[PDB]
Amino acid sequence: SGRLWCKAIFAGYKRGLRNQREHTALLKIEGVYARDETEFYLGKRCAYVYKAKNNTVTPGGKPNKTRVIWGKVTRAHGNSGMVRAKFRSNLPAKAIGHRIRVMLYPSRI
Amino acid sequence: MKTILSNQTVDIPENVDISLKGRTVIVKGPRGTLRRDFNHINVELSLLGKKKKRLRVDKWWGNRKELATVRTICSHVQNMIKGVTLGFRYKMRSVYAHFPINVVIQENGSLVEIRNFLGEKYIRRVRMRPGVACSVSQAQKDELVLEGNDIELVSNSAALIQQATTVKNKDIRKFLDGIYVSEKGTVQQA
Amino acid sequence: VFRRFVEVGRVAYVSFGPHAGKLVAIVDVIDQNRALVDGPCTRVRRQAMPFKCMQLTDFILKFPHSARQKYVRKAWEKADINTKWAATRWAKKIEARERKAKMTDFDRYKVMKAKKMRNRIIKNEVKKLQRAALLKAS
Amino acid sequence: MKASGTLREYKVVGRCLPTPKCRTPPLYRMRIFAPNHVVAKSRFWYFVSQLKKMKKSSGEIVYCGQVFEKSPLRVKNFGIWLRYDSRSGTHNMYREYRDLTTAGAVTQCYRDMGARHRARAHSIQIMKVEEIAASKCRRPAVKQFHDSKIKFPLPHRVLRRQHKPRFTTKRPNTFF
Amino acid sequence: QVLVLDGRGHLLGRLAAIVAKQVLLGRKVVVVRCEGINISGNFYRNKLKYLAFLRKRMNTNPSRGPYHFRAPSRIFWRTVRGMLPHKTKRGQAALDRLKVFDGIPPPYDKKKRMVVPAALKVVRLKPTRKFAYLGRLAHEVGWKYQAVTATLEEKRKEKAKIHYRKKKQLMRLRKQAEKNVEKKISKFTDVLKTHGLLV
Amino acid sequence: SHRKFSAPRHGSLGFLPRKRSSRHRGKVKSFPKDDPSKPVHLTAFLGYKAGMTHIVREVDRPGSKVNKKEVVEAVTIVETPPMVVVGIVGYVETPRGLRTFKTVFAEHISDECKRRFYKNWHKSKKKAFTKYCKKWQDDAGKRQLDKDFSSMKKYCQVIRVLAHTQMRLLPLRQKKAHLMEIQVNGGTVAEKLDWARERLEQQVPVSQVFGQDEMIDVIGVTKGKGYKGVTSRWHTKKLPRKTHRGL
RNA sequence: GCGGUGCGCCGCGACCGGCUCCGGGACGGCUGGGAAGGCCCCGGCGGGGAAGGUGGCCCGGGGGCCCCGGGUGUUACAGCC
RNA sequence: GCCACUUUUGGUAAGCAGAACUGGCGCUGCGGGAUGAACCGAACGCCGGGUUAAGGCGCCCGAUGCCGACGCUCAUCAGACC
RNA sequence: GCGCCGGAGCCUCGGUUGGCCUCGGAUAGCCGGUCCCCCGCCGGGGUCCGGUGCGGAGAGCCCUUCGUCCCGGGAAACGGGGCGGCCGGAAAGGGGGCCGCCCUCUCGCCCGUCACGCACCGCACGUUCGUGGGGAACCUGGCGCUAAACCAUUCGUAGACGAC
Ligand SMILES: [Mg+2]
Ligand SMILES: [Mg+2]
Ligand SMILES: [Mg+2]
Ligand SMILES: [Mg+2]
Ligand SMILES: [Mg+2]
Ligand SMILES: [Mg+2]
Ligand SMILES: [Mg+2]
Ligand SMILES: [Mg+2]
Ligand SMILES: [Mg+2]
Ligand SMILES: [Mg+2]
Ligand SMILES: [Mg+2]
Ligand SMILES: [Mg+2]
Repeated sequence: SGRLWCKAIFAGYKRGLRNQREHTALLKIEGVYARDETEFYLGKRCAYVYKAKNNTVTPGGKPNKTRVIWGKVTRAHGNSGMVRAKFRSNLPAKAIGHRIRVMLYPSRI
Repeated sequence: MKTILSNQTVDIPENVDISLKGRTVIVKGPRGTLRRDFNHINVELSLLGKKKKRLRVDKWWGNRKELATVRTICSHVQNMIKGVTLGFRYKMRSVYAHFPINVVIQENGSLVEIRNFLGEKYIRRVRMRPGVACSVSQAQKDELVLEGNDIELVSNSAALIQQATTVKNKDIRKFLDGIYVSEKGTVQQA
Repeated sequence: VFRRFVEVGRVAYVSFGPHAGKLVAIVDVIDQNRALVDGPCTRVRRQAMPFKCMQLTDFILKFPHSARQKYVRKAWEKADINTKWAATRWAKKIEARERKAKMTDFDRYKVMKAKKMRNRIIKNEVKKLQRAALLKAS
Repeated sequence: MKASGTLREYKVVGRCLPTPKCRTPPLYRMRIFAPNHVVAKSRFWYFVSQLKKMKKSSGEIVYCGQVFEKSPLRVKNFGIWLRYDSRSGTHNMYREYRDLTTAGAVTQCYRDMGARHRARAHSIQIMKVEEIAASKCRRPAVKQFHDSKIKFPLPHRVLRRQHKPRFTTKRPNTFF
Repeated sequence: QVLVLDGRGHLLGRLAAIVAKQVLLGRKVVVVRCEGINISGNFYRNKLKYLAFLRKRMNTNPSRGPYHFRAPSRIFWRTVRGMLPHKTKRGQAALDRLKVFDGIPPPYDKKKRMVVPAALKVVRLKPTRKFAYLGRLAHEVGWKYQAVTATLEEKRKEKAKIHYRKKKQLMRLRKQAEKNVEKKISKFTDVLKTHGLLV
Repeated sequence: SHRKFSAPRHGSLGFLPRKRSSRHRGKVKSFPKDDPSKPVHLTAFLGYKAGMTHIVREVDRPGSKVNKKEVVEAVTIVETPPMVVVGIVGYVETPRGLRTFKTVFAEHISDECKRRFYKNWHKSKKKAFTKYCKKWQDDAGKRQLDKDFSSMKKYCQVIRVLAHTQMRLLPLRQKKAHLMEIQVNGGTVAEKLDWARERLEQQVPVSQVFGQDEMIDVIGVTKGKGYKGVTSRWHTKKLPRKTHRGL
């Protein structure tokens, strides 16, 4: 009856300075800011959730307007606990600075 | 290098009372109460001895440009003690060749009107900054006694009238006129 | 003014580094920013330590500036530091921090169910004190 | 040589190859300072080419080993004689340091020579490092640690660990 | 959901660097009391840099020129805009997320202000160096409202002092309540002390 | 190369958007700074320009070559009927400036002042302030009005009163009067609002505002002269006769 | 039931292999057959040495026997080499 | 034809003119040098994963949000990368 | 034919997934109490007692959501929920506090006794702020309002034309 996903912000794509590579998202996960702490989140299921105009299906429920783009959390990125991720479809750049959920359920505990 | 410790003590006489509110100092004695805020100077101020005999200022880990501030605090504090126990008296004399300088004191020490300097009609009104008193003395012809507690106010009010009586656009090596500081000293001799 | 002084024989809690969370006894001073140190009754081997990882505390045990680890252990266990440290308020809040870090899920639930009523009783005691202060004010 | 990391002390010996002129050459020994033995043997051939008529080819190394610090748990004073090249002309120096290890004092020597004089490690060549008793010390910044009753606080504890609470509500305390 | 930062004691660009990245990450940041921002270096160098910024001006029509904003809040807004990529939609969305005020207005006087120790002058300057107040520089260079903001800040400091006294006497009542009721909350207290919330 | 002979610049850049002004009557950009020692006084008035006339007077200035001689001097006559006060406006000082707090009008407002709220007085059915003027003759209404006069006493710093001309006394064609905020400089906010509301809805003549032999400042739009060239507007030098594309 | 081929769309898991980035245990070699350090001076027996000089003694002052400053000198009620 | 390390001629000198060796540009993208024919790295079929070079890691802008080490430095014209 | 107060749905824009209701400020110094001492219209200082790697801690605080059913203990009784009057707000105004009221409760909280609630058969956008912002007509009542602007004409303080 509460939240079952960690909060993350789509900081950008995996990018050089004059080149960006849209196949890999960069996720800043709230609370973890160091590579010793990012190890819990490797291989987690992450998801970008958004609404739309016309209805789509929903598995185990009624058709509604919310939609997703699923993905995994591949490996860490830099010393500040920033992490990489790969999604099934590459993210639209609408999502720069929007709340990507990072689930718990591919669990290793 | 950085010197690991530099300290000096200042002996505090029996009639005067210094105390500390952090880094600022306050001094109470016979003539009045005089405070000063040292919060720009980053030292340690211990008040040691019971019957309050010594003010020990010490600075840890200083370069020489900030170890220079160690005994300048001692100089300001013992100048403060001198100004509270004994007070300060700057007797500055009027010097003129032809036209006499007419000094008239208004609002009991607080304003000085200087007239007839080099013959000109412009009256010079100089205000003493608050806490010092100017007075035309007796037993001397043309003298101005500035009495106060703190030397910054006394000597600054003296320097205001010495910068007021100035000869401009002429040869200052021939025109030796104006009021100049003559005898720095003390109201009550020890 | 200051009250904790780096000198020969002060113990110091260590903030971080390899020996994070232990006491050491400062033996001698090498530089402006480094010191020969030894915690012999806590397994900190004789070594140098920078000053900016060690938080000097208010326990001074007396031994000379060149003394060996034998005599540092003698002075340590004669002053009996390891009980004074466990008895002081510093390590009590260190150990309380470590307890709520160690806190599991089930006892986090138990602490929630406890502190809910432990605040409810306080809150109505506070408001009955407030109405008592009002009736004494009028 | 670049002074990468802490330097190590290498006792290194060498000699010319045996020739039909003389059956055996004399053996030559240096205390040198280098990050590892490869650059150590390079600096050995540098100084022995600078002193004797010996080179990489006409000579050979005999034993390049490390000297460990013979008492590394006792703080010691080190006098270090130097010879470095400025922008205009070279200069001899005597600098004093205070350290646990000889190699640590020579590392600190390279560090503050590069700090104060912008002298780089290829320009700085060592010549004599010795452990000096506390009365023979000439330098004031080292001599003012020579007190059995040494005592000083840590006055302005600037805040390490800034970005762990980044947005907090407390102003940090710098008095401890 | 909104950071409220205080501005007193913070360095100008060293605060703007955290604020710029934090706003690009989607936060809503309100940096309040921006006449208390410090700038390192002494006051005369800092106002010479700002007067140089005033002299830099479009020659043929200064109406199109660099709009030198004289208010302290808008000096800080211009330096955050200098750190943000404001020519594009994500930088302009960032500048829409940022709100910056002079003094502490009534939407945010009743809230608690954050501080950034990584930008704070008591941390990132040596104590013997000179610094410069942005409010006094802005008044010095053509901002007109130092006096009215100072009187309004004196008023809110008085009203917050009244609030703080009442909060103190409430928490005194709280601790007297705890000492009156500890005999019958002792079984609830010690289970918190064994889990390290209360020693 | 440089300019051959240096000459000063034609015109002034201080008055630079030389446009038709947006407002017909000139407005006061700054009143005199009030000090609480003075009695309360209006710091402006509003009158209309009539014409030009000589005077003859004996000048008593010592040291001139016209001392106790007798000049003539050109004068201007501004016909200046007593203005009718209609409402008071309060202002609070803000870090963004000085914003208006609470405007409060009078009960009875003259029709020549009512005309100002209408771009067409003919076709309108003249309904202005009719729901507002009922706030004076009921008890809940004047309790609301004493409430916001009490609020203006507490929170305002400068207080300026609306006053309009009394156009039915002038020989002009128009009837629509001119309204103006005049700042009441004088005592405190309390004494200022007391004076303002007790002289609300009634008149005030010239002599209560200005005194004789007093330097004043005159504000207004100039006499419009149309779209005009650089010679008649900026007074640049006419190029010589031989010029091909006009001189 | 067996074998092949596929699922209308959206998904998940399992093990195996390849390629990688780490993490965690544990064992051994060499060296000055590591250097120092640990425990059995207040490791054992005699011998010395000085100081960043402990006791003690003296001088001084802050006190109420403690602390501080200076001097003397060689283990004393600390130690070091 | 042009440029560049070093050698070198004329000229005070030149983003000047003239040679030698070798590499480049021209014919050549790509990362870096903000910008850029020639500099540093590196030469290219279309892609996924890992890793680097040169250069970097407050923010623009990926990466120091290390509890980085030792010093020097106050500029009313600071300094900041072939 | 419009505005406020008092229903079920439809189109569209989307972001979100507990709140933190506040001293001032120093940083070689702070925070909290007591007041026994002294002044000012409760505040401020002195003495004293506590803490000071801050625990009267943003490393923090508050709330904590499976629901109902019986019965028992601890807590509550002065409390919970729901109508009139008093104040508290102006920098960009507070959905706060207080006196009763007819109502009704031992239900709310913490430990236990008792079972029941599609146990939807391992599987994703679940769980909120949401009576969300904006747009249409279906709607039923009540207390209220029936205006200006622009053209055209005129003026000529204005004017290339507009504009004024
Ligand atoms: Mg002359
Ligand atoms: Mg000229
Ligand atoms: Mg012609
Ligand atoms: Mg050429
Ligand atoms: Mg080719
Ligand atoms: Mg190429
Ligand atoms: Mg460049
Ligand atoms: Mg290359
Ligand atoms: Mg090369
Ligand atoms: Mg690749
Ligand atoms: Mg860059
Ligand atoms: Mg949702």
